[PDB]
Amino acid sequence: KLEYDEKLKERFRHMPEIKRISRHRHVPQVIKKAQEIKNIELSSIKRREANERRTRKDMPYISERKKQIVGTVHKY
Amino acid sequence: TREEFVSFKAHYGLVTGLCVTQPRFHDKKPDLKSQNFMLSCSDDKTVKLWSINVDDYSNKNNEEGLIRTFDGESAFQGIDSHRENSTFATGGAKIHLWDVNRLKPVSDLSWGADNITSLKFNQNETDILASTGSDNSIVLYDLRTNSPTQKIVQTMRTNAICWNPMEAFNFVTANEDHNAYYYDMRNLSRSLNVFKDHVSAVMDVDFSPTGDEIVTGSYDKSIRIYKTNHGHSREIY
Amino acid sequence: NLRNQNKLSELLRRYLLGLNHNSDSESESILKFCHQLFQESEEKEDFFLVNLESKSYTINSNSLLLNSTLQKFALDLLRNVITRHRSFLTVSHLEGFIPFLRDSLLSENEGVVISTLRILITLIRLDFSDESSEIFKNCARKVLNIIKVSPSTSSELCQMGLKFLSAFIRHTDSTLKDTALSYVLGRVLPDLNEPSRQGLAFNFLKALVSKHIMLPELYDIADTTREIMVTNHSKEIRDVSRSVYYQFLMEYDQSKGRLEKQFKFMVDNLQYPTESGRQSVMELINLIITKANPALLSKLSSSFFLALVNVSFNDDAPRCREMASVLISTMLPKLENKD
Amino acid sequence: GRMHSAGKGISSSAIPYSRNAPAWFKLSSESVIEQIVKYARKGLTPSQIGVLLRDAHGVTQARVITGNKIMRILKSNGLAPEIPEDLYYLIKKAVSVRKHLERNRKDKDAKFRLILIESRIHRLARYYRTVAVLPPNWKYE
Amino acid sequence: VQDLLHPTAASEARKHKLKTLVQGPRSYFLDVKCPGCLNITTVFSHAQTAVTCESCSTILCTPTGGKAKLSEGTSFRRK
Amino acid sequence: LSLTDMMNVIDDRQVIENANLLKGKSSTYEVPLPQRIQQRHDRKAAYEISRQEVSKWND
Amino acid sequence: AKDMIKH
Amino acid sequence: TRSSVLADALNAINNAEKTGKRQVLIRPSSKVIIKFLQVMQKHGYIGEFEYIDDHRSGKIVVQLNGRLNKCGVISPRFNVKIGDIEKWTANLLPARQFGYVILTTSAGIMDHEEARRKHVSGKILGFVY
Amino acid sequence: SAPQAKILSQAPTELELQVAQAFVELENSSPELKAELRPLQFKSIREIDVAGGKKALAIFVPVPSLAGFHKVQTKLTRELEKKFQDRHVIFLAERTLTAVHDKILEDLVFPTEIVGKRVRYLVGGNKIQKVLLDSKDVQQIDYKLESFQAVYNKLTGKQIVFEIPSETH
Ligand SMILES: [Zn+2]
Repeated sequence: KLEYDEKLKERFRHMPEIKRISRHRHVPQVIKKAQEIKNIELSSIKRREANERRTRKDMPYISERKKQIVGTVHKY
Repeated sequence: TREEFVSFKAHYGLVTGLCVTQPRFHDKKPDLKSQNFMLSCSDDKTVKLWSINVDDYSNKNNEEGLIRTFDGESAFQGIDSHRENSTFATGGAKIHLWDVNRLKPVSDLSWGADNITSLKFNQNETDILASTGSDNSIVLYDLRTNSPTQKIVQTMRTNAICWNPMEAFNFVTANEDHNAYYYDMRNLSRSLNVFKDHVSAVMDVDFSPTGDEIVTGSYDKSIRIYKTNHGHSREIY
Repeated sequence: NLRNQNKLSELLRRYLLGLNHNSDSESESILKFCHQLFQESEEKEDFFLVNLESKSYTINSNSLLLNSTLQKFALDLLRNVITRHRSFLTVSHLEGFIPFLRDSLLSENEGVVISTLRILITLIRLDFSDESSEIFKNCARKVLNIIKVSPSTSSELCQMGLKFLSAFIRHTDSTLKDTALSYVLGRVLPDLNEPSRQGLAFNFLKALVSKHIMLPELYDIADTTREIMVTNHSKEIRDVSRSVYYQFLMEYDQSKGRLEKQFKFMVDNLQYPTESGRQSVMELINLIITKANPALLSKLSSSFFLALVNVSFNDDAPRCREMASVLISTMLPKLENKD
Repeated sequence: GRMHSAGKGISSSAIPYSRNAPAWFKLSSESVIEQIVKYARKGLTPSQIGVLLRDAHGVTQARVITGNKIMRILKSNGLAPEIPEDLYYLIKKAVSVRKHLERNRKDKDAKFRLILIESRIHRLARYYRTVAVLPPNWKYE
Repeated sequence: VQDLLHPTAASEARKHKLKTLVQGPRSYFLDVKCPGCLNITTVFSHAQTAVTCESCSTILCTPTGGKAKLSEGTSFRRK
Repeated sequence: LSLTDMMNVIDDRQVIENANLLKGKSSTYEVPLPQRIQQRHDRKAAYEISRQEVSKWND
Repeated sequence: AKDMIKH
Repeated sequence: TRSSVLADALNAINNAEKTGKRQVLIRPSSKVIIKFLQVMQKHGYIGEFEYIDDHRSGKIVVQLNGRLNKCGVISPRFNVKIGDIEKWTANLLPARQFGYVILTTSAGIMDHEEARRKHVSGKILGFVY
Repeated sequence: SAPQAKILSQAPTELELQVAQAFVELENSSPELKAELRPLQFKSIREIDVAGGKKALAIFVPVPSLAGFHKVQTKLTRELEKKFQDRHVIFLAERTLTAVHDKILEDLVFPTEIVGKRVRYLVGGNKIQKVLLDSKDVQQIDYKLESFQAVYNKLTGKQIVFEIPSETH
């Protein structure tokens, strides 16, 4: 039964109703308010960068994975 | 049982590192069945190796307490023990290699004058060591070569490193930019994966012995669990 | 703390220096003293009582530090007396200390072991009984175990073992297995790339060539050291390296194609950019000129001579120009008529 | 941060970290000294000399290029003001507004600005009299 | 998030001059070649005076609110 | 006057082969690099080996 | 190599 | 009314700690602030701290590990006798053994316990706990 | 001109004589640099080791003539390291202790300049002193940073770490 349910939940994970319940957690108030603020910052930063690419000829695209790296000693 | 085998006032200062080891003294085989040893380093510039009595087996029927002490010229900040053998490496102002049967550091490893904040041995390719700096850097070492190998500088400091038990060549880094980064040892230019849920600095990270999950402790008063193949936590504690 | 230990080490070192000039050191009582130092080293009640202390005492242990410190002093004193006064360096006087030497060899701290190696190197010539002779064989085994655990040969303890290992082969009849030497030479080769701290190992390398023991790595030694001659800057390293490589050449067998390549190097190295590097080659060239077979000289007369005048004609360093002119001067009289 | 006003502006110059002359500068220090004296002889204030010396001749700063400030360079060559440049301009601004105030007797706004300027002269006048740059007997108007 | 000790090079360039980890100037010095005589003059980027060729007495730049506008026909290089 | 010009003036072809050590590729050792540069190349050479060793785990 | 020198 | 640089630095550290910031930038610097931070670092109330030279007063950046409850400078810098130290501690601090009073004495700036150990006294600089 | 004329010291050392001979040789070969080289004269030479085993030639100079050297210094350094390879040649003036020390540092770093200075305070109490250099001649200085640390230690008796930001080393 428990193994059956585990496979069952995985199959219907992309569902709306199953998502709403499955991702729902009660975080402390301080951790939340960080997230709403952290979300509003992230949305705007995208919007400014999106507005840049309209008029900037040479803005490369940098993947999120390659963002944190400043450099490596032995290049390859 | 949620009780203490023993309690020691090990150091005058703060305990800045700790690891549990199975020493291999050259002329003596420790009774690991009846004793377990733990190794602690502190900012009092000392490393003290301990012995504890345990009741795991009843094939016998003491000497519990401090066993040996290594003196250091500088403050220590991180310690970890080679799995296959007894040798262990301590990280302070310089990252040192020690041997349980030698009071002075057996060999010196160091990229440069920058100090080392934390370190962690590999769990499968036991000869490879990773370390973290105060210059926002990650170094990689190879004991078979007895030298550093690669250095990478990040936008912010990294506090802990853990090696994937199932994939010898992977490690995750707890970072101070609210993130944990999953790296490939052979190509550090690009990170395999990035975990982004946390809202304060991440302080430690660990791999499930199954290799399929990582937990990250944060300064935000929370514990998060991630899957190795997805970029967000499946739980918050 | 460690700093005070260094300070205590300095003070203890000075006392030894004074003991050397002390007339007592010539007396036999000092051995009895050193032997003395050697053996010297090896609830319901509380429910009523009122306790008002808030700080716990930290577990600590320094008694081991005392014993090692006293042992280091005793060994350090013992070596000084025997070196300075020969008569105390006799079998009879030092029998009582052999069991202590074996203990110290297994002693944890390497500083005391280093002293144990130093004193042992003194006694390798000295005859000993059956039970007092095994220590030399056993110590030979241990130093290999020292080279084992050590990640790098460039450690104070490691060099002293090679020094003992060299002296072991040079003097004692029994000799180690070739496989062990091969590994030791293998470990020496990479660390040899930093000759500045490898000074002792060269003597051990000098020991093998002195006994002409055949190893595969020794050929690889010869090539690396020859580079060290013209590249390393310390004169002391260049001097010792010159002896072993020159010693390696005039004894060990080599194929004729190999011979030309080394002599090909030296003539080429006479054009080395650094003046000292050119200078260091000159002594080697001069050694061949000073002492070599006339037939060997005859094959090489034309080659060396003009490389010499060439530098003598053009050289940024006058001294190398002067030396090259000199070496020609001592060359031509020895040359054959045809040459 | 402004006194006599509520403004909090932070517009200012940023002296570069390096205190050595720029590499690209290739003019003798002595030749510079002859230049400051010429402008001062012509009647330019020390502030004005620096602007010209910076704008059109590549003298980044007097002290870095020559090792010495414009004031002491001038003072060495016999050129120095009667009264410090800072106090000098403040006096004129007090003089000018008075002249206008003489003609327009209803300009109550100007009357106030004179009090602020007048108060500012005293505070600066106090300082120079304290350091003995100005003689103690000196008094404003 | 930013590491105040080791800020990224791009991030500093975005900040105000006085708000950088170590304050510095953002101006620079130019070589402007006089059209009339072809002689070169050093002109501060933010010059406050109408710099003129000494040999030509020809206007090279004109003061503005910020950067000095270089007169037309005047070829220049950064020095 | 390079060394080659001198062995050219001989114009004998029997003394030249006697000067066997003098013909061939230059074997003078290059000047050693500064230490920090040398170790950096050692570190790179060390990094490559570590990659090759852990690649065995890839399968 | 560790084994050879051991013997 | 402006405040002393030491006071401003200590207020900045307090606020940065309580807000949850992991590193605080202090300007201007001084020898006194450096000695104060050295004492705090020895007792573990902060982590590393780094000093940037700007050809001005200079700047400092302090990493915070969260173990700092509060710091403060005490004025007027009244003198204290050695035997008096205990009394002052019991007044300025929460409990008998919690916290360290910092004193400027003939041998430099140091916490009160080291002042007892060396038998030296002087004026008081401030308190940490 | 004789080498002794170049040498201000009354009793010239052999190394002083050799470097002065190199000077006068560059003078003779120099068609117009001679005009600048003749007034230039150095007080002394010292030869100091570096960790890597290489060596440094610290030329002690008078300050007003240190300026003149700086005007021509780069070419002199180049031909001198030609005449004396295996040497890092550096011109230092002979001359509060903080002032003179940072002037010595400025002399050492020349032709490059110091971007900044940092001092790190570890937890144990140690202090790591570091000097940030610009990347104008990053390759040349990177070939000599160890020598700069060795020289500054030898003269001023301080341990310093030369680092070049904008590059990972
Ligand atoms: Zn013109």
